[PDB]
Amino acid sequence: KEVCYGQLGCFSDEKPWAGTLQRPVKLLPWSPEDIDTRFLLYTNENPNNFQLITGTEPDTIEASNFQLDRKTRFIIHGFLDKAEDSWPSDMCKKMFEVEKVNCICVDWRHGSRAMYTQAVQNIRVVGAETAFLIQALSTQLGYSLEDVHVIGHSLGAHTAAEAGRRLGGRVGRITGLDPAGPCFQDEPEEVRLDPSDAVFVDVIHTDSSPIVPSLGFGMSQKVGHLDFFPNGGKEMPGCDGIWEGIGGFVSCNHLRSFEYYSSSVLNPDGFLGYPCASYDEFQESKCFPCPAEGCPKMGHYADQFKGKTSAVEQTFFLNTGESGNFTSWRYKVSVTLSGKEKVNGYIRIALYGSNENSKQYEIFKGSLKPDASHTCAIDVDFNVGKIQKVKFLWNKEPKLGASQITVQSGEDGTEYNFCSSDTVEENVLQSLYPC
Ligand SMILES: *[C@@H]1O[C@H](CO)[C@@H](O[C@@H]2O[C@H](CO)[C@@H](O[C@H]3O[C@H](CO[C@H]4O[C@H](CO)[C@@H](O)[C@H](O)[C@@H]4O)[C@@H](O)[C@H](O[C@H]4O[C@H](CO)[C@@H](O)[C@H](O)[C@@H]4O)[C@@H]3O)[C@H](O)[C@H]2NC(C)=O)[C@H](O)[C@H]1NC(C)=O
Ligand SMILES: [Ca+2]
Ligand SMILES: [Cl-]
Ligand SMILES: [Cl-]
Repeated sequence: KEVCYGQLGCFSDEKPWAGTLQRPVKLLPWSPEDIDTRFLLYTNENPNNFQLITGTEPDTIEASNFQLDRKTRFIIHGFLDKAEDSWPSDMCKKMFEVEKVNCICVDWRHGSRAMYTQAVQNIRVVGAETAFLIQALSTQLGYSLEDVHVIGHSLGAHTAAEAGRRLGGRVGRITGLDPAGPCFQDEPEEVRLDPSDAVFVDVIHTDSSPIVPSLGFGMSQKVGHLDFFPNGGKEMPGCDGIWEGIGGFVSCNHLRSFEYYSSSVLNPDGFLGYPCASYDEFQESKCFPCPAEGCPKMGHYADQFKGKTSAVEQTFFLNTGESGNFTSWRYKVSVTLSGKEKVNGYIRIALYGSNENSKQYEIFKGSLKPDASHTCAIDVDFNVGKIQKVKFLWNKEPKLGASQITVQSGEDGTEYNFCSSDTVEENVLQSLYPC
């Protein structure tokens, strides 16, 4: 069984679209008119109020603020969402602050206000709608598919993917933001996002779990050239009995994926990803510092990563801030102690730079013997720059200090050594100096 929608072609319920374990019931997408896909174009010149453009009548494009000499990024929302006065339109607005771009929001809110397994079908029609438009740009205006960027969140990512497939993966870039897990994880490449969908496919995983048991809406499966798992991928900082998942698609963790990206538009290197097999390995500092070439910048500037498409499923782990701009930079801090007696307290250290200076961070807790070296990695929320000096602090009667403190910048690998012969009483900020 199949349905056809004029120029958008035919859609069948044959495997793997339906009638499979993950998609038991044989559904077919709604009509284009019932899904009501709308392309809302934002521009530097019209950042707040969209212009409505269609591929059916590409005189609408000419009339609009679309520019050929400019890059073009699509933003596709997911299940039970919209674009108007929401995060897609808010995201465009960020982009105008750093670049010149045709921002196109794909709004299919009516087709996304459906039972979920219906939305998973409707996306196909939305995906066609998009490609039909993307092809019109090439056909009517000679616009290159390399300049097209498609950013999709959740179902939006597989919608993105669908359009990418429809165009034989010629579209310049797809960015999948916590791509929807239910009805995609472990399924064939035809129906989900995968590296073949665009020249460059980069994915931010934030609410990831396997299908059994389900503990999130994201894919744990790696589906890009680059796959980022900030904070482990399962639970983001800031976010027995009957288990209710009746609103998972609006989980804080799940929505955090577009929050990071939006932030990365304005804070380019606030989210550096480190090459790593597991989050544990990263937590334990095996994936530090950045490779010589450099780290990929997770988010809007991922396209600058040297060798971004040399391999598929290149895993990256990083840590982010818990709130606000969400930015974070990684540091490995080594401190070796001095004193004349072993005290039972704990160590704090501060970073002092050219830009500003950090708060105090805990480094060790328990037995504090002299000569003892203690290493710890820390998450600083801002780029301190060149570390001019450091400060050591301890608290529980006698004197204690730090003789050497080593700080290694995750980003550029740079290693800073600091020294002092002093030892201090509890709570006194001893300051070390370059050596
Ligand atoms: C997005 O994310 C973050 C928002 O949460 C931003 O990170 C913040 O950056 C600032 C520096 O730009 C950090 O530093 C400020 O605070 C430190 C230390 O504060 C500590 O001691 C205080 C005791 O009074 C307490 O109030 C604090 O809780 C904490 O324990 C201060 O030393 C600085 O203020 C003073 O010092 C410098 C001199 O170097 C002067 O410039 C100031 O005028 C002032 O005299 C800093 O203002 C801040 O801590 C940090 N926030 C967190 C939670 O980490 C981030 O910058 C932001 N934006 C961007 C662009 O990324
Ligand atoms: Ca695909
Ligand atoms: Cl406007
Ligand atoms: Cl609203």
